[PDB]
Amino acid sequence: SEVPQVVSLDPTSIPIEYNTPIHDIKVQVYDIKGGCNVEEGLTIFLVNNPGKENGPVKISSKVNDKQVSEFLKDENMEKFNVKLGTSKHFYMFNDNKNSVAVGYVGCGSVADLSEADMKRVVLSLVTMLHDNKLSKLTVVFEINVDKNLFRFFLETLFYEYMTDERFKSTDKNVNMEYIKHLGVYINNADTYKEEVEKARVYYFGTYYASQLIAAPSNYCNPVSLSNAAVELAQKLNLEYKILGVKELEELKMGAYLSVGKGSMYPNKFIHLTYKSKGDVKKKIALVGKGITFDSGGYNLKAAPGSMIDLMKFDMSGCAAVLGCAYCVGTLKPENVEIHFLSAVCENMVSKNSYRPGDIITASNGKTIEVGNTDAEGRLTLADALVYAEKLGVDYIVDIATLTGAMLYSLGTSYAGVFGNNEELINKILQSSKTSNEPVWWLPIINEYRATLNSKYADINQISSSVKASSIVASLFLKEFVQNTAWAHIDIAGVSWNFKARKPKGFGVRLLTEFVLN
Amino acid sequence: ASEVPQVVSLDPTSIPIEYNTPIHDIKVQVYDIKGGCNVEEGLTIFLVNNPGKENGPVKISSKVNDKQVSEFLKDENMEKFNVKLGTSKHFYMFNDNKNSVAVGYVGCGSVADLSEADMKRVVLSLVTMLHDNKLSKLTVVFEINVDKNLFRFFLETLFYEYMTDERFKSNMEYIKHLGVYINNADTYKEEVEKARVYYFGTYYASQLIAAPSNYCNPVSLSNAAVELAQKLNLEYKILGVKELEELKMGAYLSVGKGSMYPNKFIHLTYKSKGDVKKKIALVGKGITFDSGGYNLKAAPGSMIDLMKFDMSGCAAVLGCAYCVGTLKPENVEIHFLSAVCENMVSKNSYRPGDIITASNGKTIEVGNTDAEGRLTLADALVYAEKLGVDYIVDIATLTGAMLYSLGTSYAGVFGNNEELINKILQSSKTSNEPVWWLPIINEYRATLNSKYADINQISSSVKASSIVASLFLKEFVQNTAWAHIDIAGVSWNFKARKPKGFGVRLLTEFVLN
Amino acid sequence: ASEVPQVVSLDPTSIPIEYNTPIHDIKVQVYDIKGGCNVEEGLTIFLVNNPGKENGPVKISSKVNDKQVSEFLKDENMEKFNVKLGTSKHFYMFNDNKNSVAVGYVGCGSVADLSEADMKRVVLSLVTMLHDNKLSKLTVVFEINVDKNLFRFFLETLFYEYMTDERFKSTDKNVNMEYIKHLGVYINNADTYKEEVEKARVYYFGTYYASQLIAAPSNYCNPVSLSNAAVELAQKLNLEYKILGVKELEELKMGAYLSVGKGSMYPNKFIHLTYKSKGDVKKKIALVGKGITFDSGGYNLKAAPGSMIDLMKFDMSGCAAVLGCAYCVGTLKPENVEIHFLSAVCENMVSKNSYRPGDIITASNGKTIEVGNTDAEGRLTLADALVYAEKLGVDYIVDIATLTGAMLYSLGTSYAGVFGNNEELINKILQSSKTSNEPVWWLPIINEYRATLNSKYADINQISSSVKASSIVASLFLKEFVQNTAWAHIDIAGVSWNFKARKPKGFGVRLLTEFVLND
Ligand SMILES: CC(C)(C)C(=O)N[C@@H](C(=O)NO)c1ccc(-c2ccsc2)cc1
Ligand SMILES: CC(C)(C)C(=O)N[C@@H](C(=O)NO)c1ccc(-c2ccsc2)cc1
Ligand SMILES: CC(C)(C)C(=O)N[C@@H](C(=O)NO)c1ccc(-c2ccsc2)cc1
Ligand SMILES: [Zn+2]
Ligand SMILES: [Zn+2]
Ligand SMILES: [Zn+2]
Ligand SMILES: [Zn+2]
Ligand SMILES: [Zn+2]
Ligand SMILES: [Zn+2]
Repeated sequence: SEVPQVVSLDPTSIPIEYNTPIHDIKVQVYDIKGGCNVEEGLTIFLVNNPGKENGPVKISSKVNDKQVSEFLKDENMEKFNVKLGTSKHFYMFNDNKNSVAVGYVGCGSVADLSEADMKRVVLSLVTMLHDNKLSKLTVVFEINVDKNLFRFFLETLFYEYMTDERFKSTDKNVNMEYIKHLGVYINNADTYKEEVEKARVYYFGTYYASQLIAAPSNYCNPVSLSNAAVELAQKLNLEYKILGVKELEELKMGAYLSVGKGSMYPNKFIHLTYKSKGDVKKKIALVGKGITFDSGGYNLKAAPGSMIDLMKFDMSGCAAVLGCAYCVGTLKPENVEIHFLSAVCENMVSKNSYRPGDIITASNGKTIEVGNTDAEGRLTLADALVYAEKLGVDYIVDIATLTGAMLYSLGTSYAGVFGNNEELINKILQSSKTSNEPVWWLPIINEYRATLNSKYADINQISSSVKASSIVASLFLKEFVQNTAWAHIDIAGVSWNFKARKPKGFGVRLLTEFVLN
Repeated sequence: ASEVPQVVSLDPTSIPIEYNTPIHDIKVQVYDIKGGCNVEEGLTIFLVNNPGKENGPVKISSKVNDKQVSEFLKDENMEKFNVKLGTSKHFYMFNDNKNSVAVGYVGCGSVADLSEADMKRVVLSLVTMLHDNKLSKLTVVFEINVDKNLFRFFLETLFYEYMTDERFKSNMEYIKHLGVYINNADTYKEEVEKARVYYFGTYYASQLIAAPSNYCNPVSLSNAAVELAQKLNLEYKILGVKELEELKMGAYLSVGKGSMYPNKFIHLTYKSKGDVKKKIALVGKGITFDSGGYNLKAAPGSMIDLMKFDMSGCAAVLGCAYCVGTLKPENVEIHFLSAVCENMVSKNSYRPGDIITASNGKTIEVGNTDAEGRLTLADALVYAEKLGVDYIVDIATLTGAMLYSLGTSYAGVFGNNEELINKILQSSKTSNEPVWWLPIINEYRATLNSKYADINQISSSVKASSIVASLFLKEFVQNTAWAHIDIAGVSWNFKARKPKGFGVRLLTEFVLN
Repeated sequence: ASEVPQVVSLDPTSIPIEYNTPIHDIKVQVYDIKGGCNVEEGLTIFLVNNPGKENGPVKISSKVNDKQVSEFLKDENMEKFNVKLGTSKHFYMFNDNKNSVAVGYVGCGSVADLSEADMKRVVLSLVTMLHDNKLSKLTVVFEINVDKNLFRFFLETLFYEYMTDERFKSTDKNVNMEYIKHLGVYINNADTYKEEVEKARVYYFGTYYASQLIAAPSNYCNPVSLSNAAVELAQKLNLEYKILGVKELEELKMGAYLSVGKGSMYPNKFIHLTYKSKGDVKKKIALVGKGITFDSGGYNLKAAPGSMIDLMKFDMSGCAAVLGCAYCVGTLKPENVEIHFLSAVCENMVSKNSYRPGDIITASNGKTIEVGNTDAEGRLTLADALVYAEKLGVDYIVDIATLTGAMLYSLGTSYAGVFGNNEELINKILQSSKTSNEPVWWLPIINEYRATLNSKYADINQISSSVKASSIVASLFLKEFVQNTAWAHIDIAGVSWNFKARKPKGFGVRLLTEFVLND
């Protein structure tokens, strides 16, 4: 629990915001058939025009105000169009002779919006929220969205609206004011009301993950991260267990322990557990890669394009699992038992570091020839997977920033899923659809297995020949699951939002939807 | 035929092609294994596995009609050997009639069902024995389980790997007979002559790919296509620069500008005798050498000495033309297309930054002259859609990034129509040429928005270049089902230093079934 | 024996060493061909060639004491097979006693004088016949002309290549691992070749022992665990031994060697083994091996493409060769000679405690050295070892080291390079290269390059500025630490590791031993 320091100025904990401004927003949902009351703050209409590309804007909703209705006549709205992402502000007086702000956001010509489309809309909406001190936002849905897309709108709204200022000091935004009320007008609102607080849960789980990832490696280290996981578990009444080095040694986790050797921080294996009250139908282990900083070790990330300064993100997998733990522990699903696992450590350069060429022994007794110390993720998951299987679960799903090759195969939008079981894979893909976090199925090609044959050890860590890293890595991991349905989600490409310079918190909602449904 | 230009009189003016191979002279018999085996001639090899027992002992179950070989095959002798996938042994001995025979086995592992990767290992081990064999007959006994497709794969692979390409050259002899013992022999007999056709289609494509760029150029390759068309009685047409200019194929012609060889657009057509119920266009990338242009392949690992293989897509299509023109399917009309050129460095070459206009009217800003494949394909695809076909399938050594996604075994397929993709995937299964469905991610499309042209050729940032390329090609197919097979990673067999002729059997199964 | 420091309790604390190998269980019998060949159980392989006629037909000229086998192996039956170098075939037949026997041949080409490289091709073919076949015996019939040395080389290579290192296998041990118990050899003038058999078995293990050390990863083979293994070897051979630690190294003022090791968690250990004859000593020799148990490069980290930092466990190959030579010498026990076996062992790591590029360090002979590259550490450790060596007062100093990557561009992977300050000694190394069949080539120490080692602040630069001819410059540097003693330097950076087979060669063991013995 005691975070070691080099100097007294070194942080001893991760700053974490639980009570966010988003949580102080009173969210009300009304049915659109009763007409919209425009009284205060900003009222935004979500409007589209099916068929006609860049077609005119029309407000079909009934507006419980004479003046505002007249303003929003088709004659006045004709000049503006519905191009996806477009937004305009309006200013007028209502029946009460009060000034009020109104606007709209263009949702395009398609009848149904995709994942990227809805995010575009939310991002336009957020630009209306920034640099404008408002106390209330009202959103009127004049497009068709199902419950999962509606929930996604809210989660995305909350996430993008929220600004992380934990590490700001002399440069806090002096104009940072959040709305206190959120009104939503939608058709058949009763069915959507339950999606509100689910979205706020999904929002924080994601933002919590984001907070851990964005936290630099001097704040977020194996000790502080495991201390944080404990605190979360305590707040959620989850059972928790943190495995220290001596316990890890008894479990003979040589692959995991070797990776952490060069670090000033002791390895910490995180093990949280949720169990439903009553009969457990499904037991699930979620495994997240928890490298708090990845320098590459003696295979130092020195080559152009290696992006060593991003490598605080190499615990994004762990963060996803902890975010999921928040969501699951909050929403309390029935008939499941969930283990949240992460072999957390740091990959550093030291006199004590493991070397290229070292042969190390995993907890399942397999000897491993280390070909590249910067392929340290699969080493820690190997021992984590053996641990997961010993729990006697039905499903093991690991999530990890494992291979840079994902940027060349799927890019920055879709994560890859590999596995040994088609049913689990389809459950993952299904959860991908309902969580609106895109995943694509990639193959474990067995012809490459021979390239992991070692002359001296039981198996090679990395291949040579084969340059298909994501597949070879999946081949390696498969060797540490003997007979359990297993899947592997490589989020190396999608975890960090390069354009926005922040984490996505990718995987929290995906893993939660998998566990819940 | 066109006169291929020369720099010096020693420059070759055609691609040497072998049509009649020793493989075609092999007489193939298929016997049912239930009746026991005859072993009086040549080389006999047993395909053996041991389920459950990894690297377990060899055990031969078949009864053989020779006492001398029966003693050799007894369990106490054979258990000295093991069934590790690819492991083989063979011994020479006299049989009952005092004739010299050779007897052995190839291990097939401990898994009862072989993948095509496993089967290729087995065949390779077999071929190695054949390359040191002078006997006239090989007999293969399947003490394993294979379905009709995998058995046809076994024969195709055997024929292909057995054959050695000696065209450019200035201990063994080819067998005259092949015997097969296998359960339910009658139902496999129809796969033999299909395997012999698939073999040559694959091997012919292989000859074109392996043909160096001084032998195989746009003129000589198009000449060969014509000669293939003439032998198969296919309709054919070669479009030269003048008619390509009139068709306004600015993208295609821009790539060729810097070459001493004029661009040649290959168009072969197979039309069935009966009514036509499906029209297909098959499009193959045909770069006879890819230097990279002014974006020269100079970086470490760019493997410029390999780039004679950049017309592998074209070879696959032409090899498919052979199989289709030979097997003569019904109710179908197939167009075999290839915009052939050479990508070179010259005073006349297209430049990075040049804005060029495709035949469909779109202007393209060239960001990288080494992304030349998609430019040629763009005009090819515009040509194909004007034919009014139900399906357009293109196949191309398009993006090196395939090595980082699927690697050297699996090709990637992208497309705009789920039905066509599933048909490709189904064809991958029955042809045993592995292919994986990859996505065309629409969120990346914005990276192709040019400041000045209608569209960018490449992205500046995206990194997912195989998908970005697919998005580029997609822009030139307006309302036809279209799929794109990227064979950049799978075309060349790096370990064996030769082509695979990948795609011939895949495409043929697609049009046949 | 020192205690090996651990970071975690799962860190290994010794090198696993296999002394009693299955090769040592093989009984070898040598017969004269004049008596005829008996063919029974196991595998009987004829080594045949056909002079002049490339890929000519196989002919078996040896007498075979079996009518059935003789009939099978008659000219008319063999002419369908050819003698292409490396070709092999298996035969099956019943002999005069109605027992089934296995026979065959390995083609030895169309040249009567087989080179050491072509002989390795023959042995590898023969080994492929041994693998995946549970045999109790192998018989070899030499129908080619080989001298005593090449015959011994055949046996050494057979033993070495047949052997399979499974020390680090856990779940992936080969279940079908079974070795012959008997080896028969038929050859003309057999009584003259018999003396080579045990010599070959000794040379095999000396070579195989070195290979085990080299192949051992750096978490197993570190300076403490390696010096410990040297102690154990000396104890089994009754060699004198002394392991010098940091304290005594400091007293001896070995600043160059010590600075290399500063960055490691493992303390420096200087190995000193000694063999002395019971007879009057007539010549004294020191053998010096480079002993970097892992070479990360230091602050000049190996991060450049093609630097193969994952191979860097090999960087104690020189030390391994010397220790392998110690085994052979302590076993064969040469007379009238005193041999010192030396290695300044350490690990070149990156650390707050590491030595830095630009550092100026003082060697044990008082020479100050300016460090231009932390990855040029071998010659620093050797500098102090060479000074130490000459203080012993010996006749010859020979060092062996994986020193410079440039060797791959000069001699490649087959020939080692030898440099020196004495012609007579160099000729003897070249002579031992011939009689051991470990290829070495004489390379010059070009004095004109010496000026590029002129330091502005120190007495001498570690590395050159101009040059690029690293192997020669490094030799120039080393020469500065040998005042008045015959000295030779064997660079084995190119030949140490077998890249195709992914294993060490144990190169240098036989070479050094032949050098010790043949004088
Ligand atoms: C360096 C290589 C090819 C071995 C690799 O795949 N590295 C992983 C890694 O360091 N795993 O521990 C890697 C490299 C880069 C990234 C990455 C992802 C988004 S930007 C950089 C992610 C993983
Ligand atoms: C260099 C880049 C990213 C533009 C690319 O994908 N180039 C293609 C190409 O030259 N298309 O015309 C490319 C690069 C390398 C290969 C390749 C495949 C196996 S080895 C090299 C294949 C295609
Ligand atoms: C790079 C240079 C010139 C300093 C050099 O010779 N380096 C040595 C070395 O690191 N000595 O400590 C070196 C580099 C590479 C090799 C090598 C040999 C086979 S693969 C790499 C061997 C020695
Ligand atoms: Zn890494
Ligand atoms: Zn990592
Ligand atoms: Zn190109
Ligand atoms: Zn190309
Ligand atoms: Zn070095
Ligand atoms: Zn070194």
